[PDB]
Parts: sequence; structure tokens; C-alpha cells
Amino acid sequence: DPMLTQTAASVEVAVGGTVTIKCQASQSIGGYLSWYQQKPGQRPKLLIYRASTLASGVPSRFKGSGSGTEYTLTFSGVECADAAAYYCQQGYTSSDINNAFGGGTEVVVK
Amino acid sequence: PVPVSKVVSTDEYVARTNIYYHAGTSRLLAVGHPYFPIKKPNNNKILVPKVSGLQYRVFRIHLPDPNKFGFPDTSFYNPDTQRLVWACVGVEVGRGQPLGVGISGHPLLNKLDDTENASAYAANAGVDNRECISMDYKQTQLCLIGCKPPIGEHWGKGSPCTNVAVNPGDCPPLELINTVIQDGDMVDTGFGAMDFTTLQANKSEVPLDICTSICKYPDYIKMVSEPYGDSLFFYLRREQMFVRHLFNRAGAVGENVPDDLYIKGSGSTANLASSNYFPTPSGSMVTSDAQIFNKPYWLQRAQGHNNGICWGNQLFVTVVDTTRSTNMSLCAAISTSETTYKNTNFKEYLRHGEEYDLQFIFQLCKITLTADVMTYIHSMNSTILEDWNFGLQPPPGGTLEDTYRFVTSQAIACQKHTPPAPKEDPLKKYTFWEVNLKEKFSADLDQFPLGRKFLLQAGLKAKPKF
Amino acid sequence: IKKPNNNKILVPKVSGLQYRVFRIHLPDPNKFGFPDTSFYNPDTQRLVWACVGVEVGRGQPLGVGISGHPLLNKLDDTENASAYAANAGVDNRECISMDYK
Amino acid sequence: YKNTNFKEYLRHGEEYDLQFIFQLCKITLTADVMTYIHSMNSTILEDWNFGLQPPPGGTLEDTYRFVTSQAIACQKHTPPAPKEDPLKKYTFWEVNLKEKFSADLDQFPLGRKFLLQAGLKAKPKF
Amino acid sequence: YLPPVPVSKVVSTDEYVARTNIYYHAGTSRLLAVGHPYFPIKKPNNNKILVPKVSGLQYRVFRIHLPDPNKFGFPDTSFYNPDTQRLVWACVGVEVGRGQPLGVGISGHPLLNKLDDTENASAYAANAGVDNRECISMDYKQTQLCLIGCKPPIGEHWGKGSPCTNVAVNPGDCPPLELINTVIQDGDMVDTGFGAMDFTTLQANKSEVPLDICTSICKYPDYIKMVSEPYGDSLFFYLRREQMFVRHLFNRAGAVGENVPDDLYIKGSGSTANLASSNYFPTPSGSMVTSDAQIFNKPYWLQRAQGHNNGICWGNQLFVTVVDTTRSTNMSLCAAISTSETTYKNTNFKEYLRHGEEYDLQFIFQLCKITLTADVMTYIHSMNSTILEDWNFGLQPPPGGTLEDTYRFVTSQAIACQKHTPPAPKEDPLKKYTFWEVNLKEKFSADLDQFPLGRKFLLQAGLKAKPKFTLGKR
Repeated sequence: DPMLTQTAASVEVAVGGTVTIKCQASQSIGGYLSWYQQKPGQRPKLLIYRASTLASGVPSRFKGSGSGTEYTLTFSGVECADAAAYYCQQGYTSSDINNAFGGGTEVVVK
Repeated sequence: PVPVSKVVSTDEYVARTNIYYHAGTSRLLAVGHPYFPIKKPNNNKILVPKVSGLQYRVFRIHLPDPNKFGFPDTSFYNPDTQRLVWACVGVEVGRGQPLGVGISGHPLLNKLDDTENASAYAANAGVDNRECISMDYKQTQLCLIGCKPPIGEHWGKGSPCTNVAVNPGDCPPLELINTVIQDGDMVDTGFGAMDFTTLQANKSEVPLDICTSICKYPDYIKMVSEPYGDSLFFYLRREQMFVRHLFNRAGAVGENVPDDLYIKGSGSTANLASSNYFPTPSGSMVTSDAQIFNKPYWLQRAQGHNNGICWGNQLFVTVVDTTRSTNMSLCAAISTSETTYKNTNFKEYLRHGEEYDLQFIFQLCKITLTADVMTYIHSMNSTILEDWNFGLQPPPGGTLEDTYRFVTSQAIACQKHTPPAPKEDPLKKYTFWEVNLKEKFSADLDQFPLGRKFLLQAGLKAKPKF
Repeated sequence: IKKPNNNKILVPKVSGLQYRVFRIHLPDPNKFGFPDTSFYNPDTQRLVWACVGVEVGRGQPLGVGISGHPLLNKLDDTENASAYAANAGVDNRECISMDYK
Repeated sequence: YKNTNFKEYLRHGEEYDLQFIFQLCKITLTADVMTYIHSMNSTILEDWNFGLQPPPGGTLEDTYRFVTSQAIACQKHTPPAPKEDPLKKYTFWEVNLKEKFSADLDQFPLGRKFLLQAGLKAKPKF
Repeated sequence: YLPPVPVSKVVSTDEYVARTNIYYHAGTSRLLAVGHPYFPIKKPNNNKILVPKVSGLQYRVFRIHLPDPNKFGFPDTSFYNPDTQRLVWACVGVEVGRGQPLGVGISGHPLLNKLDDTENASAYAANAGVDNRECISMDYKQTQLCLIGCKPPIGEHWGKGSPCTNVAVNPGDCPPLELINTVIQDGDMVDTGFGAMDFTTLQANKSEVPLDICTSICKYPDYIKMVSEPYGDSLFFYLRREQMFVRHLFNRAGAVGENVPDDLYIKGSGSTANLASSNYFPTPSGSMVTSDAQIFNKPYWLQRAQGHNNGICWGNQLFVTVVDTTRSTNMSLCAAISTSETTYKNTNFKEYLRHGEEYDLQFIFQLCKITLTADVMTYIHSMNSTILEDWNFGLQPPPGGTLEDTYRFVTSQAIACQKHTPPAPKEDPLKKYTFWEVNLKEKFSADLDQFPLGRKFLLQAGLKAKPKFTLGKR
């Protein structure tokens, strides 16, 4: 069972700060990993997959890195509509796992 | 004093007598499974062996040395300063099974879809998209005669470079490796001469007869350019292969295609299928017109410097045949008492037959031994004079004293009996088919099927009886 | 094969379809020792090589390659069509492989 | 078996071998031949010199000049190379044979096929 | 089969090398060297050499790679069987040249250990300031030499070794100072002034001599080791020359360990109950460096070596070393950070120092063939193994194979690591000891009339029908 923990509550950040959210995995998953932003009133919404390739309609000010077992997600220039919930998620599609790919939050930006 | 630093063909230091000899084995058979060996579920012991049409077939010919011959005529040579050696003039590879072909496959091949006529775009993969496909192989026939074993090449994996860091998932590295052909090596099947053990990680690329073994193509330009010409006297070849089906690879592409190669698609064609393809080979019709075997081969001059001389009293014959590879398909019932046909009443098996003949003619050749010639044979292969009795160096010895008589009990120098075990020859780490031609010689040519074909090549009928 | 940052190529493109043009550099015969003749005069003579026999050799086993495109312009078949064709929208390119002559 | 477990690649091997047989020829350069070769290609008469009674000319300095420390003075590779290759815009396979020559035609696997065709044999050692 | 007895004594080369009438000329083009005269400058962070040390006190050993004459082209009537005899080069004339003005080359470093002078005084003061050392500069001594050998030359110095474990009382003790001799590099310096002691592994204060010899070894050639060896190798034409003079008389710091005896002086009283100094370093000065005795640009030849072998160059190699300190100019360079100020200043122009040197070599080589019939073959292999090993007299190994696959694209991810990763010798053993390479593979010329040394050799010997009567007077 590959497990991503994400036991990290996010720190208060101002406009223009940089945040390092770190998602670590027990088993090696390759590069297959996704990230999502969850605004607390609507459906979830994806930013980047395979830790390097961003989706359409998303600005290039979000970053992606990390390989092997640990991965990250950084960005700078925090707007007003970045108050949401974040989630890292693997794609190893195994059978005997109980993933839920959980963890991740983000404070209201001052 | 005047040692030469050239290579001399053996027509200058070997004489040719008049005395011919005929040999021949009986016939060679082998029976077993064509795909994989069958062993018991617990030990390593094989219940049946694996014999197929595609595997190589190397015979070594154990000869008896002619200096041990007691000739009634003691005038044509002198055992003071001469040695005797065999020379092959006629070679025959006879086979007797009927012609035809044989197919193979895999229960789980790993093809995504056909690509030759696609009606629409392909769907996504999912997990476990294996299939069961079988096909026929390329057609190959060869025959090489040599004093030393055949030298083939195959692609394989070497060590990557230590400056840059590697990760799990990189492309394996590649290099050429020259090896020695044994019996049981597979021929190339049209999937190229590459190892599939260390380079096919998913173990489901090719059909299973070559899935966990090296296939080797014989290296020609290495063997001809070898000095002394001992690797081959001559060879023969006829190969043909054409492509039948065109499938798509299933699995993650390593490097994506660069974006300047294609205008970017959208809609359902936003993404790409797997770019790489692999073909399906097919051999065309066999015939009795394009055969190689069942006809003799008289050699006049070999291509190398060795004009057919058997040093060490051995020679190596290889042959690969795929025009006789039909696998018979038996089945046996557990109970014939039933009225109806139920498909759980029968077990199925596969068996493959194979049949051979070898027939030779050897000529008797002698060597005058001058000290100038003695260093030349000392230089090309030093084990020849050790296998004769000519290599001389005397140790005098100190006449060492024997131990106490009691020996077994209360001896002071106890355990003085200690065995050395140096009794070893080279070439014994490799295993392959041997024959025993020690007791099959004859001097009467007219009592044999090849021997009448030899005299018609050169006349000299000798049979007055009336 | 190239990394998308730089222009230095990672893996070169070698295929069994392209040409191969070799440059043979013969060394100049005005500096070589030829065994036994008083044949060459440096005033009124010069030396040059001629070609007599060539043997080019290949050593890989025989086999037919294969290639295609993930995206190729192909509307339908024309070898045998039963009903009339459908209209073509946008992005009507499929994956077709083939073999060359 | 997982379809996401394995990356796939393609490679392609290649093999070649070139063998040749050359024989040298000598050209008597009288007054008439030098009119012929200069009409054919003028830069053949600059491999061998023949055209210039000083190979310098009057205007030549020291023939070469080498400032060797490798890195402090005016630079060594920044002067443009005058002896240009007239095909150097075209890139192709580079093969050097300036030392692989030999004289014994008995040793090499083409060489005794050449002595098949024209016949003959080398002088015997024994 | 039972080779004959080899002669127990060595022999000159007149008995077993031949001499023909075929001569060749080989002259290198021009050789320049620019850098700093005191220390090789480097980055403050790590090791990287921007300018090399170049000063006119080095050794400048040359290494001449000769073309192999076993595949080389000749005019007519020069023939040999390659199975019986082989060929070798021999030098008969050599020149070393320089075009420069005529300099001095002084030096001195700002932390030189001087206390006082001991030439005149009025009252000596016992002073002992903590590091009271002061900048004093000085001159050097002029030397010249030329050595020509088949192998590199050999120098010496006086250093330090391990003493016997008998007594160990103090870290402030004295070394044994044994004599060792090494092979000479390109960059080792000479001074016939202070002499041959390495000032690093012997002197820990490193403030004894100026700084151009302070991080390195000041060597000196032997002239005994290179003539007593039984072959006549490594030098066969030497020309020594130097001058010297003494200028001033000084004192070291004065922390004397080897104390004065009591029964040498008489004790006084007051200020006269101490010791002034006992250690005196004098300064050298080369004087009157007049350019009529300069042993340069003069084409001397050879008819006789001092050793047993003549200028036969085994291994197609040759070594030349020249030492000069008469062209020791110094170039006071300076450049300005800003030119607009119409008054000159302290720090508007900052200055540098450079030094340069120009060489030119020209040789005359002579062909030499050596026949080999079973007797010299035993002798040559016993002279040096590599001389017989550079020519193949053994036939082929049983696998020869196509020598090296030679992959085309050498840097990729397709192939494995290649290109001489395990380096089995076949190289020069002296690769670990640097030289100055001079490549002369295709410098040779069969005619030598239109060459600047070639007529000087031709005029000396007979020139009768050799030049030829190209287009005539009438």
C-alpha cells in the first residue's frame, strides 16, 4: 500500500509569499501524481498532473517538481481567490489499498 | 634464428599422401517439447528435454589420432621426426524428416490494437490488456564447418556511465558482445539478435520459445578476419522473411514526440496513442528446390589459411534448419467408454521430432618437423605439442624418501596421502552435442553410400574381381 | 532525442532508411617508403592512388522495419465501400503504420 | 501485471565494414599535361606545389607563429582558419585511413581473394 | 636453439649502426611564452591558473617527437628488407636560438628575514622585534647550459630524510640533510647563489630567499651521474657557462641553536656580554653580462660524443634543455581606471608585471639503418626492453579480431561508457612528469638548400655537385 500522509497544516501567508507543500509517499510511484484545489463551496479543480505538466486555463505561476518518493508544489504571488483546500494524489491504481489521497489545507490570505 | 612474422597457408608445411578413409555416424534423433522444458514441480530434473526447430545444433567430432595406427607399411613415414594429422575432404549433412513449418506464440502477448486499417481513434488502455497471438517465424538455413567452435554476436546491456545519475525507469544501455555458440542457443526469429532476459522486463514481448534466452546471429566478418582461418573452412546460407501484420505497442512511451513534429490535436484527438510499433514476421513457402542438405560438399580450397586441417583431432559442425519444424500434436483419453464427446475427457500434448546424418571423408597428412617449423606450431597453438609427445623438458628429481610402514595407525607423518586434482581440459565449461567417431573408420570406400559418390568426382575405379 | 531546454542532442537519430556517405582519407604517397625501385623522380613526376577493388560488408541479421504516424490524414477506405461516406468534421486523423519500398 | 509499470523504448543497430585495394600510379608532368590538369581543376595543382617558385612568395612572414601558454594573450582559435575544406558546409561520416595501409596481401581477408582472380602466390617460407 | 654468448662489456655505436648520405632538416616555427615572473596567479576561492609562471630562471626542457622511419618516404637508391633490418634517426647538428633584448631579472619579496648589516657599524643594538623583517631586493647569478640526450636529464638537491631513532629531545632540532637526485621537470628553477635546498620541506618560516623560489625546489644538474652510467645516454654535448660576484653582507633573525663555544672569545662587561649574530647570508649579483660570450645562435655540430653512443635517437625521441637568465627583462606595465582627471593621482593607474621569452630550434638529422642477425638482437633487448618492443618481431596472437569496434557517436545514452577507461600502459612511463611537447611529425624536408641552417651545414662540409646547376649562365 502506497500511502501519502500530508500531515501539514498550512502557515499564514501574505500577498506575494511562497508556500512549500510537501507530499511524501511510502512506496515508489514513479512520476504519476496529481494535485487539486478545492474551494469550499463548489466542485474540486485540478492544476497539475505528472508533477510537471500543467492543465489548460491555469496560469504558469504555479510550479511543479519532485521525483521518486517525495514531491512538492510551490507558487508565488498569492491572490484573494487562493483560499481553498489542496490535495496530493497518486495514480498507482492498485487493488488492496485504501488511499483516499488525503491531507492539505490553506488559510485565508491576509 | 630466422622466426617469421607472417601467416603461412598449410600447403607449405603439410604433405598429402594417397591414403583415404571413410567415416560416418549411424543417425541422430531427438524427441521432446518444442516450447519450453518440462520439469517436475519440485526439483530441477527435467522430465522431457526441449528440442525445437529454431535452436542451434553444434556437433563435435571426436577423432582417433592417426599416429596410433599400426600401418603394415612402415616406409611412407618415419616416426622419428614426423607427426600425422587428419584432413577433411568430404562433408555430408543428411536429414530425413518430411518438410513443413511450425508456429509458436504466447498465451499473453502484449499488443494494443492493429494499426493497418483503423476505423476510428483508439480507446484508452486500462490495466491488463494482454492478448493471445501466434505467428510463424523467418526461414533460415546454415551450415558451418570448423576446427574451433562458432563465434556469434548479440546485443545486450552493459554498464551505464557513472557521471550522470540514473533512476528506475531509464532506457537500458547497449553494446555488442561476442560469445561462443552452444547447443540450445536460439536462432534469431526476425526480432533481431538481442537478449530478452535482461532487456524485456515485462517478459511478454516475443513468443515464449525465445522469451528467456539469448538469440545469437553468427558473426561472419569477425570469423573470416581471424588469423589462421581455424574458425571456418566454408559456410552456406539461405534466408527469407516478410512482414504480415502490423500491431501497436501497449505500454508507457519513454520519451514523448517533440511538439515540432505534428500540429497539436484536440477534441478526442487531444492525446496520442503509443507511437512505437512492432511487426509480425512471416516465412514464405518452403520447397524442395531451395534446399541445402542431402548433397555432398567437396572442398578444393578453404577461404582461410588453414586448408582443412584438423588440429587436436576434432572438428565442429553446426547446422540450423527450420524447414522441417512441424510439431506433432497427440492426445490421449482417460476413458473411451463414453457415448458423447466431452472436451474434459482428453488431455493435450505437443511433441517434436528431429533427425540427422553425418558422413565424412578424411585424408591422411604428415608433417616433417624441423626446429624452424617447431617454433611456428609452438606459436599458433601451444597445446598441440603437449597433445603430441614431443614437448620435452626433464625434471631430474631428488628421490624423496618414503614414510613409516605402519602408515594407517600411529604413523608420525600422518595424512601424507593427499590427492592433486588438476586433470582438466579447456572447452569443457560449455556443453553441446558430442558424437563418438573413434570406432567408425574404414578404408574400403565402395561399401558406403558416400564412397561411391567420391570416386565419381575423381575417377579411379578400383574393383577387379571378375 | 533532445531535452526541451537545450539544443544538444541526447540520443542521435539513426535509422535503416537514410543514406550513408563515407569519406575515405587516403594518405599522400609522397611520404611513403616503397621497397625496391629507383622509379620516382621529384622533378618531373608525382604519385597518386588508383582504386582496383572494393568490398563493403554488412553484419546484422536480416529483418524488415516498420513505421507509421499517430496522426495521419485518412478519411475512409476505397478498396471496397458498401454505403456512401460520412461527412468529415474536425480532427479526422487516425494512426496508420506501413512499410517502405 | 500493471500497464503503468513499464516504460517502452526503441533502438536500432548498425554495422559496416570497408575494405579496399589500391595501386599507385605516376604522372610525368611535361608542359602539355599541366595545361590539361589546370583546365580540369586548379586546386589539384596546389596539393603538389609546382606553380610558385617561392612557395611563400615575397610577402610571407615567419611561416608559422605559436603563442603557447593556452590562455592569457591574444587568442589562438579566434583567427579564422585559411585552409578551408570546400565541402565543409556538408556534414557526413568521417573515416580516417592514413595508417591502416600495408603491403602483405596474404593476410587480409580480401587480399587472397585478389590473388585468386589475378592468380599467382607469394614466395614460400619453407 | 642455444644462442651464442653475449659480450660482457658494452660497446660504442660505431660497430652496429650504419651511416648513409641521406640528410634531413627539421626546424620548429617559433615558440612564445607570456605570464607573470613571480607566482602563478589564481582565484581566491580555489585552484585555477589564469597566467602561468614564466620567469627567466626555469629549465625549459623540450621533447622532440620524431617521425617513425619504418614507414617514411625517401628518394631513390635507399632500400632495405623490413624482415631483416630496421631504421633509426641520428642527429648531427643542433641550434638553440632566441630573439630578445638583453635583461637583468631582479627580485625580492616584502617579508625578507634581515636584522642588520655586518659591513660597518658604530654600536650594535639587540633588538629582536617580533617579526621585524623588512623588504630587501637583490640580483641573481647568470648561468647557461645546453644538454642533448635520448632520455631526460638528471639534477639534484639537498633535502631532508628520516634520522635514526636514537635521540629525540626537541621539535627545534636539526635534520640529517642527505643528498638525493631526481628527474628534471619544466618549471624547476636554478640558482647557483643560495644553492640547491628545497625551501619548503626544509625551511618553515619561508622567508629566507625571494619569493620566486619559495614554494618550489631549486635544482642543479649533476655532470657526474650523467657521465658515469655505462651507456653514454642522457647527454652527449654539454656547454657550461656562468658568472658570479658577492655584493652585501647581512644577518638572519638570530634564534641560534648551535651555540658558540665558550673558549673562542673573551668576555667583556656592560653591553658587551651578549652575541650579535652568527648567521650571515650574502647576496648574489650577476655582473657585466656582455653579449660577446653568449653561447647561443651558433650552429655547432657533432663528430664525437663524450659517452659510448653517438646521437643515435632510440625510440624516435630527443630532449633539449636550455637555461638562460641573460634575457631577463621585466615589463613594468600599468593601466588607468579613469582618464578624464587632468591631475595624476595615487590610485587611478594600477600596475602589473609580465615576462616573455622567444625560442627557435633547428636540427639536422641523418639516416641510420641497423642490420640484425641474432647477435645484436640479444644486445638491443638487454639495452632497453622498449627499443625492441617498439618493433614487432613476434607473430600474431590466436585471437586478433577486428581491432576496436569504434562506435560513431561517442557521447550518448545508447552506448555504454567507452574510450580508454582502463588505461593499460603502452603510453610513456614519464606521463606523470610534465615536459614541453614539440610535435615534428611532418616538419621534415628532403632538400635543405632553402633553409636558414641548411646552407650553414652545407657550406661546412663538401658541397660539390650536391646543390645542382639549375638554369645556367650561358
